[PDB]
Amino acid sequence: HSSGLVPRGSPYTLSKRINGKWSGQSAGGCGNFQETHKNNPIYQFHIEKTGPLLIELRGPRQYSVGFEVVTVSTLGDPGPHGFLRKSSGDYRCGFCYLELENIPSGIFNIIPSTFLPKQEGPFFLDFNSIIPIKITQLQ
Ligand SMILES: [Br-]
Ligand SMILES: [Br-]
Ligand SMILES: [Br-]
Ligand SMILES: [Br-]
Ligand SMILES: [Br-]
Ligand SMILES: [Br-]
Ligand SMILES: [Br-]
Ligand SMILES: [Br-]
Ligand SMILES: [Br-]
Ligand SMILES: [Br-]
Ligand SMILES: [Br-]
Ligand SMILES: [Br-]
Ligand SMILES: [Br-]
Ligand SMILES: [Br-]
Ligand SMILES: [Br-]
Ligand SMILES: [Br-]
Ligand SMILES: [Br-]
Ligand SMILES: [Br-]
Repeated sequence: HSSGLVPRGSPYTLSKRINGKWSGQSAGGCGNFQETHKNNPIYQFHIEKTGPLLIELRGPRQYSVGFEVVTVSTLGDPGPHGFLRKSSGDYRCGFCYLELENIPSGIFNIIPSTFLPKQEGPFFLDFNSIIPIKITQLQ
C-alpha cells in the first residue's frame, strides 16, 4: 500500500491507502437508494489494539461522497466507544473523513459511496493510525 496525505510529524504515524472505484454494479449511491446501496464496495479492516484511527475518503471534486463504518465483531466487553454503524456524516464534495480516536479492537467494514447511484469514478480510502491495520476487500 501507498500512503495518503498526512502532515510530516502527524500524531498519526501510519497511513495506509486503498485505491478503489465505483463502476457498473458497484456504483450504488447512498443509503437513500436502498435498492442499490448494498452493492457499493466494501472493505474490511482489523483493529488489533484499541486506539486512534482516522479514515479519509477522496473521490472526484464533482462527486459528493461519504462512507459508513459498521462493527462486524468486537470480542472485548461492551464499552462506551462501541457502536453498530457510524458515518462520515453529510455527503461532501470530493472529500470526507471520520475520526475514531478510541475505536475498539475488532473487525469493521467500511462502505464508500457517492450520493447518487451510477456515479462512476475512482476513489482513495486512507486509514491513518498508530498501529498497523490489516485490510481486505469484500466486494
Ligand atoms: Br494508490
Ligand atoms: Br458490473
Ligand atoms: Br432505490
Ligand atoms: Br439493508
Ligand atoms: Br488523492
Ligand atoms: Br456517526
Ligand atoms: Br450511520
Ligand atoms: Br462529512
Ligand atoms: Br447528505
Ligand atoms: Br481532497
Ligand atoms: Br470535511
Ligand atoms: Br471513538
Ligand atoms: Br457490513
Ligand atoms: Br502500515
Ligand atoms: Br493490509
Ligand atoms: Br484492500
Ligand atoms: Br472484491
Ligand atoms: Br462476494
